[PDB]
Amino acid sequence: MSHRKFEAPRHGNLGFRPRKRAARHQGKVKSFPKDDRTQKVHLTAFMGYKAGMTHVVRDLEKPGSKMHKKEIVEAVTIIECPPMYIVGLVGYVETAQGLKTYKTVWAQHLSDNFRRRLYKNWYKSKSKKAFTKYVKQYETEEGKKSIEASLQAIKKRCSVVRVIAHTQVHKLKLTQKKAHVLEIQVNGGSIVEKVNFAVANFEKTVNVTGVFAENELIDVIGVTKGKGFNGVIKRWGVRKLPRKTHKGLRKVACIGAWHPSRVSTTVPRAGQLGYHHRVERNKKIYRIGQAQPEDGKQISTGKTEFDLTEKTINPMGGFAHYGMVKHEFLMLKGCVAGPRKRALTLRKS
Amino acid sequence: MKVINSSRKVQIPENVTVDVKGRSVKVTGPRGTLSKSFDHASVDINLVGKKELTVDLWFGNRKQIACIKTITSIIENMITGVTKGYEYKMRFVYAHFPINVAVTDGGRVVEIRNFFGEKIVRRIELLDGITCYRNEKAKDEIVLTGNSLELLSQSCATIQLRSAIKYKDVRKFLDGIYVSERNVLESN
Amino acid sequence: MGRRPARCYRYCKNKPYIKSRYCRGVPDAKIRIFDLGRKKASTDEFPLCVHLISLEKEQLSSEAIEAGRISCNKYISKTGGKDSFHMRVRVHPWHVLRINKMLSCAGADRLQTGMRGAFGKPMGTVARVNIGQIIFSIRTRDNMLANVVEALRRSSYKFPGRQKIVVSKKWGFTAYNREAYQKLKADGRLMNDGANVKVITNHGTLAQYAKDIAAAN
RNA sequence: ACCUGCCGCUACCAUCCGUUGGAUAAUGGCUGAACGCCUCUAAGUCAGAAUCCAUUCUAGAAAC
RNA sequence: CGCUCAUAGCGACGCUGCUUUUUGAUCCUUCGAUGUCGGCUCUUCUUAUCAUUGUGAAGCAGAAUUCACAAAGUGUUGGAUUGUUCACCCACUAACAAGGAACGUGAGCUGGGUUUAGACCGUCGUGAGACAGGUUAGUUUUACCCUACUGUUGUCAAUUGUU
RNA sequence: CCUAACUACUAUACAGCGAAACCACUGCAAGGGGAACGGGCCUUGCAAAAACAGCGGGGAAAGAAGACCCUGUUGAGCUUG
RNA sequence: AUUAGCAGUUUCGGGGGCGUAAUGCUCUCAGCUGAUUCUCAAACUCUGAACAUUUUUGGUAAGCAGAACUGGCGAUGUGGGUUGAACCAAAUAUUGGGAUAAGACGUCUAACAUUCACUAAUAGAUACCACAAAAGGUGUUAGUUCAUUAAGACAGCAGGACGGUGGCCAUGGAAGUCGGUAUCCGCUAAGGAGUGUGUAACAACUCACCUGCCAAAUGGACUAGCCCUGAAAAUGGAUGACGCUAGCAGUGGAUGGUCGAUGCCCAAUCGUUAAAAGAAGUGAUAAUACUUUUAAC
Repeated sequence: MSHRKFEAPRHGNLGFRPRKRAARHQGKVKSFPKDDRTQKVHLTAFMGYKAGMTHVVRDLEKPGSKMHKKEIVEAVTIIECPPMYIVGLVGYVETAQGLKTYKTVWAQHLSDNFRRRLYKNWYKSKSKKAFTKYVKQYETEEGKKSIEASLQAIKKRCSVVRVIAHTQVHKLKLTQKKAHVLEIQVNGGSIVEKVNFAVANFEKTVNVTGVFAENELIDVIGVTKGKGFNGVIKRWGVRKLPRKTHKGLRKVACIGAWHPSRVSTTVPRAGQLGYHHRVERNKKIYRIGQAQPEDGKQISTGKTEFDLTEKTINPMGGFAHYGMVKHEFLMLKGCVAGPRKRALTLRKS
Repeated sequence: MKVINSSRKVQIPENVTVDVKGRSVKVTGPRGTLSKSFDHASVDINLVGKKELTVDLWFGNRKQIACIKTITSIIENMITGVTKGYEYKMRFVYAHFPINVAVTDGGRVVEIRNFFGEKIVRRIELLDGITCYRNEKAKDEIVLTGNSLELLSQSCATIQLRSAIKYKDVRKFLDGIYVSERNVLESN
Repeated sequence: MGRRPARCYRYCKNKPYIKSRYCRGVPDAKIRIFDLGRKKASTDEFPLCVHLISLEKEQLSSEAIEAGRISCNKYISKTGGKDSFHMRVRVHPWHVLRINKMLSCAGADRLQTGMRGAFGKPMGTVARVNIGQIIFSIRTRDNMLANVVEALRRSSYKFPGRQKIVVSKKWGFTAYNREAYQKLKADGRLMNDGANVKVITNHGTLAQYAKDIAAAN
């Protein structure tokens, strides 16, 4: 047969096709914006944590668009964004099949992130106690030399670099004795600068404000709401028998036909609809939220004009169950991937 | 079946220095210099003294022969041009809807503004080395001078292409910028 | 035959049928005419003859032939006129084509459409020609050669396959070359016949003869 | 049974989000022969598709 | 013919192909049983491109239309009636182009036709009965095997370091 | 239209308890030729233990020596001038 | 079966022109006759031929159906054609070596060099065989014929391109060129009562036509190799694959050379057959229902 309809537009997209349980529990992307910026001011990525949604009335910004100064409501995804603690500098060098781990360098002041990935690990256990056997930086004076050696070499030898950062989730509402590690590739200026200043920053702690300005779009990442295995119906948006007289199923009819005389990838089937990656882009960012030292609350109201009160963005009752903002946060444009209490990640556009 | 190819000789005036490093020309005259690449077809190319370059290749075909003829011709033009600069003048045609032609003198960029109703800004960056200037002939004409004939002409053509109406009749408008006075030189 | 596509018959095969007391049910030939231009033209004025030949051995349909003749009969007029073309074609269609009809079927069959009683009924009259065998032939004046070759050329399109055009070396519709034609006039052996030449020749089919020179002279 | 009904799932029965570079085809030109002129072509080159391939996104190899 | 003007657009009589989306012809395959027709579902592919992207012709002034290249990247509708593809109307749309996949798609459905028995008519038959005639009612079984797909563990049932 | 949610129950995991039909051998594909639609032949694409739960494209799946149709000097039930 | 005109007829057929009209002549057209012309007539023939290949009937055809002769396949395989019942070589006891057949020889895959061309194509790559045609190409190669050329060519650029004359007509404008018909002569180096563009039609410009210069080849109509266009369809795909290209490993040749079957040669071993022999290496045995020799398979 012709078909004979036309439409059948591929229910779904083959650009998310493997649609399996994603690799990283956190938001993760294997891609970055390229080099045309200043230096450490442009860190590129950041890591936040979701904590629900509210709505915000503002005015439009478009002429000829139901007034450029008329009010419209919109939702927003508010997201507790604790400041991060960079700790490794890591040097990639560009080679005949992409980039590789030449060699990292790590800060001497801290090595508790290492430890944090340990209590939750091992099974025979020779080196839980506190030690190592995938090679990590200890020592005051002798290791210093090694660090120095590393630093120069990476700086000289090719290609760009990133910083092993991580979150401070202990101080977050949700308790976790492991924290989330991340790369924030550094763009702009020159390699010498880039390599150098990472070392300086180890002790220092970056802020979401450090990365983004209040009117900047986002390359948002996360891991989608883990619904679990479910059949071809709302996994691909198919159809059914609405007047209903069928002894088969909710599940679809032909799966390929006697056509290539086997069944194809390109057929919607019973699998799972949750932890997947993806990336949504161009999110306006409406307001960077301030830190709260357990005294003031005007800081999480925003303005006092038009706001016309003093309150946290947190609701009347607040969050006793869910992720409660006590920290820096972010008002985006509405909707981000991932459930209400998830480890997102952010990139600039 | 396979026939020998005659050499094609060209006299060079004493204004210029044709050097030829490994079958690849550079011709330095008053207006400046033009290089160019050859040995496409494996041809030989020699200097006798310094008033005679000659191209040849002593076996081959019609195909090869043609190529020999071409290369020589190309170099002759270059020789002419780098000593006496080439001039391709393009006149434009509209005064029913009047036309607005503009010129960035610094970067050597023509910018055509309003023709056939358009409100757009059509900016065409000229090719390497060549230039243009606005000239009062009859409240008309952009004059494009340059020493690489190949390049200047190409640039002009590009401009011509860009200044026409790509939807609906080709004779409702005859309008746009087109070439007028070409193969023109100067010694003033 | 205009019903069929003529791919069906453009290969000379099957021993050749005819009109007769045996094949009665034939249609009438498409061309029943072999007369293009001035037939009442003398042999001593149109000294050129051009010929068209089938390059390929094949059948040659009556309809096709007919079509061809009006590439040499519209084109008779635009170039020269009636006082140049004298054509006898030089092929006819004696041969017939049969058609075992199964057109009956347009939805189902009666089974008589099948190969029982297969033998087809007469439908399509056609010619058979080798490669030499000549198919058009214009006897003409020798100021008309390119304005008659293009008639032939035109005709060639309307024949299947490859078709060669030519000019002979004779006065056309004669055995005798242009070299041996002047002999006839000179030696007093030219005998006119309004179209043909008989050509006077001494011989003996009698008892004691002398009128064999004095007959036509 | 009925009304109301958070949390939770879910609706064009709601809300948000869907990029930029090269390479070309056709085709339109350039310089320019073979073919003293000529010609987009032969040598050569320019512009140029919802096209191609990258960037993006998914997955992540008995690959590091 | 297209005023005029063979090829803008068509194109006679005539001639050559391709196609397998028509139907025949054939009877190789299957009667140790490939479940026959349509509709729904769903993908895939083809291009002989209806729309759109970019181009070039036009009897292309504009408008709209027509013709053609590249190109199958994205679209390709809602309904009455019909068992029905086919058919024919109403309505939208940029457009509602033709096709293929065992006349795609029955352990995916439905059974509206076609397919048995019961039965009504009409024509035919002395009659039992017949009908590519009409009418009506008529049980659609099985995946707990291998593969293929979807997701889900786990592994070089160690490649000769753990983690 | 356009699907949604919810509960029961089965399924799904365990614990006991345990089954058949089927089964030449066997299970990756494209193309080729070949009882003309190959899993095996040929040439290419390739290839990675053991498995789970779904799904129904393939095994010209299974159930039935098709009774549709023809044949056999095979029958029967009925009809008639 | 059937085409053409010609002649000789016309008290025989018909209608015209010539005295009114005919057949009285002369015409186109009827009939008859005579000589010539077209295609010759499976069931005509004076004459008369030596599954595959060849012949051949039906059939548009069919991997359809039906015959003939030979060959195979089928009741024999092997090598070769990628693969394959039938095509090629060539037939199989079991082996050894040697040399071949068809087919190959860049690599897969045993097997090579040398030489001349041709093709530049998303190609082109061994019968059967996995299709391609009519018709096009100022693609390149190779030819063939006629024309032109130092009396100066060809292309190029430059000059000239007239008088009668506004040719007669239509018009009262169409003055070469909306357009009909004649289409001549002068003079010249040459110039159509004109090839278009243009214009009210002209004017103006250009073309045929000629000459200035430059300076050696030019022009054309065809044939025919390879290539291209023609040349569109359904999972992802086929010289078998890779791949190849400016000698190629493609095509068409040339001169050698090599690989290679269960074929052939030679040797061996076993059986079969035919012939012969007997103390069977059974030279003290005493075997013939058995063993041996020779030859062929």
